[PDB]
Amino acid sequence: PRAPRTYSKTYSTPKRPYESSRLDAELKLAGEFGLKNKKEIYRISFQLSKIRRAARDLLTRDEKDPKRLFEGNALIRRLVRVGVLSEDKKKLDYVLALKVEDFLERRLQTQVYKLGLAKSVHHARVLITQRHIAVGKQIVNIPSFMVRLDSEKHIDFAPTSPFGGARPGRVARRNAARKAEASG
Amino acid sequence: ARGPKKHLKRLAAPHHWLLDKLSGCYAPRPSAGPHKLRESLPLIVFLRNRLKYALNGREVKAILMQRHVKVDGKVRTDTTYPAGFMDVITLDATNENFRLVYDVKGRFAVHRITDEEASYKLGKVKKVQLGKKGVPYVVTHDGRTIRYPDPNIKVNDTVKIDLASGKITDFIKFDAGKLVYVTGGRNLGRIGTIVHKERHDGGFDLVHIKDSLDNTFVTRLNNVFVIGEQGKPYISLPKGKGIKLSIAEERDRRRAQQ
Amino acid sequence: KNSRIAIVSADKCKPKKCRQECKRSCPVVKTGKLCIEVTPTSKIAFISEILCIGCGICVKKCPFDAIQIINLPTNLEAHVTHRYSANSFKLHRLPTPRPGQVLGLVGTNGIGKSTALKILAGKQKPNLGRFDDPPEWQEIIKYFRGSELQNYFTKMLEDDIKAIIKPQYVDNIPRAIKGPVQKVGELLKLRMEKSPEDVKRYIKILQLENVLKRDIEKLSGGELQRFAIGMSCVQEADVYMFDEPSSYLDVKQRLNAAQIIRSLLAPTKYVICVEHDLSVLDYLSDFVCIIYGVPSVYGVVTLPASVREGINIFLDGHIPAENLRFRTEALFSYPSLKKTQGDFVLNVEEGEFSDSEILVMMGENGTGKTTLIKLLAGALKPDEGQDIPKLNVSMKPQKIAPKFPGTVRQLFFKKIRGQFLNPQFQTDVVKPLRIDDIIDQEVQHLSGGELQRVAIVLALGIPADIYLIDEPSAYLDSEQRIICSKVIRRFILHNKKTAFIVEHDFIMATYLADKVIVFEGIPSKNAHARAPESLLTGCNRFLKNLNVTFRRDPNSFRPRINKLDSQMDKEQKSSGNYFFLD
Amino acid sequence: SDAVTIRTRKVISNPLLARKQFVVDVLHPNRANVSKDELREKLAEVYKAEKDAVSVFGFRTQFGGGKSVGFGLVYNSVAEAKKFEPTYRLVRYGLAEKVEKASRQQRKQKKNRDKKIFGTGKRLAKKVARRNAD
RNA sequence: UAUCUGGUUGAUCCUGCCAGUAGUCAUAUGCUUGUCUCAAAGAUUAAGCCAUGCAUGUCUAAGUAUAAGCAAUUUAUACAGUGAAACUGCGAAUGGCUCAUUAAAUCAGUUAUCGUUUAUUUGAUAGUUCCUUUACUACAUGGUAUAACUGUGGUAAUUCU
RNA sequence: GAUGAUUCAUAAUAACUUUUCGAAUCGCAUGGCCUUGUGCUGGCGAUGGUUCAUUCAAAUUUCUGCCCUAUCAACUUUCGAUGGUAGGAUAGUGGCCUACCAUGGUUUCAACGGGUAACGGGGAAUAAGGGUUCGAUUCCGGAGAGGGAGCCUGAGAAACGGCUACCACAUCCAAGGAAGGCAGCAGGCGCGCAAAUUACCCAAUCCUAAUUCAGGGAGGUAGUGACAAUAAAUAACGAUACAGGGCCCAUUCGGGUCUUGUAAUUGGAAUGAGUACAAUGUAAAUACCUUAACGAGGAACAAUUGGAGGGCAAGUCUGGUG
Ligand SMILES: Nc1ncnc2c1ncn2[C@@H]1O[C@H](COP(=O)(O)OP(=O)(O)O)[C@@H](O)[C@H]1O
Ligand code: SF4
Ligand code: SF4
Ligand SMILES: [Mg+2]
Ligand SMILES: [Mg+2]
Ligand SMILES: [Mg+2]
Ligand SMILES: [Mg+2]
Ligand SMILES: [Mg+2]
Ligand SMILES: [Mg+2]
Ligand SMILES: [Mg+2]
Ligand SMILES: [Mg+2]
Ligand SMILES: [Mg+2]
Ligand SMILES: [Mg+2]
Ligand SMILES: [Mg+2]
Ligand SMILES: [Mg+2]
Ligand SMILES: [Mg+2]
Ligand SMILES: [Mg+2]
Ligand SMILES: [Mg+2]
Ligand SMILES: [Mg+2]
Ligand SMILES: [Mg+2]
Ligand SMILES: [Mg+2]
Ligand SMILES: [Mg+2]
Ligand SMILES: [Mg+2]
Ligand SMILES: [Mg+2]
Repeated sequence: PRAPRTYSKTYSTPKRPYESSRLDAELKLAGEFGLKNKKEIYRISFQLSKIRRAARDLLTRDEKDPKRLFEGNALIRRLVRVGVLSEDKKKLDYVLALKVEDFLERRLQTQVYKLGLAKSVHHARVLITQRHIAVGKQIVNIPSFMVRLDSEKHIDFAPTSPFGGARPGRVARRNAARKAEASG
Repeated sequence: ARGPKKHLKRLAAPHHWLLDKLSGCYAPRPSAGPHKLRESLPLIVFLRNRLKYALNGREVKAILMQRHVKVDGKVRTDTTYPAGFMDVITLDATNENFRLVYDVKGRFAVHRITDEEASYKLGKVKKVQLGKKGVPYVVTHDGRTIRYPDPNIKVNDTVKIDLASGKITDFIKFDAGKLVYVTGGRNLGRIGTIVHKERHDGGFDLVHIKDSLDNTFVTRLNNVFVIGEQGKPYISLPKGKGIKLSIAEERDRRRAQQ
Repeated sequence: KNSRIAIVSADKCKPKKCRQECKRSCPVVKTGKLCIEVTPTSKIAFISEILCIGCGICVKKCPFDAIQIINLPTNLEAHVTHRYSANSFKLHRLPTPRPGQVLGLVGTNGIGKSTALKILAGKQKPNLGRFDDPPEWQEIIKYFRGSELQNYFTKMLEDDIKAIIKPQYVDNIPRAIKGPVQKVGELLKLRMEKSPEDVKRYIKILQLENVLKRDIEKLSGGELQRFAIGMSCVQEADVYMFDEPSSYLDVKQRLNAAQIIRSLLAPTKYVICVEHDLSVLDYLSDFVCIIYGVPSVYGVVTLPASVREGINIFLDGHIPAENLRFRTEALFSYPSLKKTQGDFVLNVEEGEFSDSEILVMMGENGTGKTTLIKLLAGALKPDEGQDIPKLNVSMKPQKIAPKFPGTVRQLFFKKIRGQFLNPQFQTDVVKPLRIDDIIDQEVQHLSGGELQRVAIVLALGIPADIYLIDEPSAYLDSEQRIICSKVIRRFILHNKKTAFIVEHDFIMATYLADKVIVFEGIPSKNAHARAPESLLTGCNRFLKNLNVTFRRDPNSFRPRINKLDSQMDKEQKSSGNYFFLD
Repeated sequence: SDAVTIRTRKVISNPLLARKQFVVDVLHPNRANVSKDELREKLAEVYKAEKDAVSVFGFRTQFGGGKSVGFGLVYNSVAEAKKFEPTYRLVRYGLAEKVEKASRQQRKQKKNRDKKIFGTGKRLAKKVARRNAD
């Protein structure tokens, strides 16, 4: 037989199912960021837990330690590159103080809304999903895309779409067909 | 059970071949030859996965049967012929000459050598004894038997082998101040001068070794291959020269050239 | 989803020592019912067939492995291949054609054996049980995914396969001609589709020599069948079907009929046939496929078997491959003295046609058996008088022909209602036969096989002076032959009448023979009849005249043909004793 | 056809197999794909060898369109191409003809059928052709 | 991601269990089911029983060819191209399946053969034999078979012969 | 000469042998030199062959490490149990076996027995730290081919897609006889709470063979598949009617800008699910990726599954039963 495919699970449900504070918190997050279920919030809190566990394992190590220097610089670099971690706060103690809204501001949905091509997070979601968006010269239809802060300058409409031009679309071409039918 | 095995699953193949874990259940099992199957490189993985001159094993066989590649001067139209340490590989179309030497990461390197250098190889003597009718011989690390050797050649020396004839050109002894190649173990690929060797009667003589940046290490005598005196080696060393930069210095060097 | 029943074996059930653990265990016994009746003095435990749910608890709770669960046939509502219509016959499986080889279909008539062949040929595209909206070929093939039939059906759409069926109805084919009228030969000539010389000459093998020149309509059923085979054999086709080839053929022809079909076989070619006679199937088929199910309701095709194992399963009635029991285990003076046409002289020879004691009258194919029976009925007179009009005949034609819009039960009124006494009279004889089913149906679209059975009952009705059943073997299954022979037998004791049965089979003949009119003579050229010879003598003469020997099976008394040159066959010619159980 | 701009990349000359092997990057805006035959014609005019010496395969089209990336081989002559290229690609290009074969099971059945016979089989055949009398 | 909560009493604080709560490359089952990628799958009970078909064969310039096989020549009246059968040679001891047995047994890491077998691969390596040694002879080359084949057959039947 | 160490490598002498091996083999190229005979001589291979070394292996072997049980405290030892000496057998070491001899060997630090719904390991799940439970199953090792035992061939088997017998099943038969082994791949019965197609192919991965070519249910490909795992549709936006703040006003219950949500109020835009030319994909297809043509909007293309006293999110309801 062939080598097994590795897979892993990307979220984790919380321990107490029904607690009113956490429910109202996650509904505020879902409404402000335009999310469809609690699995997205669980995905981000899982990713943040993994980052915090690695940083917790490095801060127990003393300073000048080669593992701590190497992997702390790499983790800090990946966080400042994706834009979750600010340029001044680069000291592996700010890494611990991160929270899920820092990750949620960097999704392509909220970035399309903040750049102003959208007018809503929900409009941004459907604009992404229906393929009118291109982060480089390449279409992305995944709302959780986590743009890398030199890609923020290049989020724009897709060339092979309306709103980036050169052919209108199904319902517009139908309505034009009816009006040209009535003219002749 | 019941006899010798003829297959070799992928994930059981040696890791330094760098065969990806998908794309097939099997790996090319090296046929019996001059080298042990773990410390060897079949010509299929050298021609396909390292030189990219073929896309299939079928194309490697198509290359081999027109007698293009020859290894240590002999033609060898075998797909899984074990090419090992210090073997020369000649590709007469493109007139190319490789020597199998390790890079410091522990893998076999694509070390292009010149046409004058392809005329020889080094061998580490594994035993000296007297054969029948009192004729002495040596056995090098790739199993070549050479009759009537010099009486000064004892074990763990390196002899320079001619590869048109099987004759011995010269030889490097084993003492302090000798340039060595580590072939085996954790430190596989490093080059350093020997400082001293530890007797240890009863098993596993150790030898202490320091590279050009004055980093010492120690190795069993089984994994050490003397390649000359300090300064000149008897072969051309690959890029890197067996230095073993740490990962910190390695990403610093990568951020220089990037 | 088949119904499961527990059977108890007479071997290794020993009630005196068993402590009746089967009975205590049973849930149905606990609810009150006597599902298992067993006492310590008893010979054998009894398990009720209809009061067993088949849980299998009894099987585990026996000191001995005396109990065993088997399946039973049932409607399945799954894996359906074809429905003709709403509340119509359902075909569940489909037999898989094998290349190079003969594949035989065995089952009761009306089970869908003919339905299978049409489906395989492409004539009747399956609907997968959707009569209302038949699926197209794209959907049929995707149903068949994972099977050899998918690749086989894909080829048929691409015209990679040519498949011909040999029709099971001999009677239909004379009606439809290439032209208004034609003799036998010119039909063959245009569709020879094979060089005569280079291939083996089927016409010499299929004994068609004289009948190349007769017009097709005059031919009897016996001759006609060998013509039907000839039309399929001349074709060049990838797959070959043969429906009921044995019918209207005598013992020598049947062996030759076995010989011709196998000669077609090639590595590319496929040959699949549905044959009812067990004995010919020994030399006909590599593999045997059993079909089963209630007739005209449903039918299920099973896994193939090799013939020796296949035939023995069919006689046993219990397929071991699929753990079911499908329950079919087989177990006065009138000296006419001439009749001619000028071409075929059936010179008769004197007979004392006996009193009230059934007689066979048995011939060969061209030997003109019907002429005698036409002459016992007054018709086809001798030229030079000496014609006795004494006898009154209830005959039944070989070529039974429907001319009327009749529902069966009304045809029961029209001729055969009679007095219809309950004991030992026409009511009693009907009960074994399944004629109670067919009363509703129209005779015109009553099946050919069933039409034979209705004619058999129809003819027996009027006592007259002498009913003469002509050729009652055709279009009946194996089991139906056993029933029909006994039903003739029981009736014909009760009437003090006689019958001249015109069989082309042998095994029914031997069961229904007290004296034997033999028909030595060249077939299809001037014959000579003989006297009504006694049973042991009369089979043996005919058996001498063909060089065929029959052996009596030790276990089951089934009559099996011998090899043409073999130790038993040589022994029985030397001993003179061509037959047994005389 | 809108400006397919075929760019060969990672080119390396392989004289062992008498060819050049390269990754082909084709930008085809406003168009679904580019067909392999038109690719072969354009590459044949780029490397100037022939059409029947060039081979393409690979060719996953990028998500969102506008690009597909494949693998190409131009050969040294059509003789060398017909001696090193696989037959499925030669019959794909129309250079060889698909030999019609029996299916894999039918070949296996025939091989097992011939395993049961010792020798040519003529004596067994003439024995059954004799015993057709008996 | 170092968290608990409900239930003994008229109320209280405890012991203490029950109950909840979260997960499961843990199975099964119910209801429901649009898309993309990826994927386990007759282990548990029965290492219970098996209809059918397939899964082990193999040819090079280079062991043997008079197929009464197929081809076209023009080297070649001994053969010489392609190529069935058959003999010879290798292979069938690898692979795949399963987990019954097995508790210092297997196994794992670590040793040993100065206590042994090893087809193959790779490298080395064999002037000595005219066995009575002036011929008793063939060494510019010695003897039998036997298969396939051809023909005659047996058995109900077998990869029988 | 070597090794930590040898009666080691190797050499010599005297014999032995029932006498091992020491080329009667094949393909291409066809030269060189002559007193010119079909003279002498000569290239690159292929196959074989003795011995040594090497490689692929094997067989034994050292040290340490295994779940529960004392309602298992003594176990082994005429029939090897522990050791000694000789032999035999083995590829070789050894109670491996035999002959003779001695009386040993293990054990509360748990021997020996029993049980295991026990193949071992890499590993898996869940864990703050420590742990607990599992590992039939993608790799490594072992064992087995219905149960036992015996053997042939071969370098290698105590081989089962080899043979021989017995025991248990079981097929054909002309009753004389013959043939069996799915814990391979499909498939069937049985069992059960429990698990898929009697499909396509050597294109890839590799293996075998005289061998680039043939073969491979190994392996790949599609089918079935809510076992787990990843991403992620089921709508987005206006214009107008309805429930809101200071203020421009300093024009008392007047427009309400600047928003927030309801609407038996209306508008266009947007897109895939799906269908389908085509090309790509592939051994050939299917599908994905791409893409003409079609494909939306409220009875359409309509999300379920469990709940609403507490634990534990969510009823100050309305009928029914009693
Ligand atoms: N063409 C048909 N249309 C409708 N019903 C049919 C048709 N043919 C047969 N049947 C019914 O279904 C059954 C199919 O079996 P049939 O075709 O007669 O094969 P068999 O010869 O095995 O009975 C018949 O018994 C008959 O009652
Ligand atoms: S198996 Fe049946 S017959 Fe035998 S002891 Fe049990 S109940 Fe009685
Ligand atoms: S199968 Fe069940 S119901 Fe039937 S006899 Fe046995 S125990 Fe009774
Ligand atoms: Mg190999
Ligand atoms: Mg019919
Ligand atoms: Mg109390
Ligand atoms: Mg109380
Ligand atoms: Mg609990
Ligand atoms: Mg194995
Ligand atoms: Mg060698
Ligand atoms: Mg001894
Ligand atoms: Mg001893
Ligand atoms: Mg077990
Ligand atoms: Mg188990
Ligand atoms: Mg294993
Ligand atoms: Mg074994
Ligand atoms: Mg079994
Ligand atoms: Mg065995
Ligand atoms: Mg088997
Ligand atoms: Mg199976
Ligand atoms: Mg609900
Ligand atoms: Mg409720
Ligand atoms: Mg309610
Ligand atoms: Mg509450």
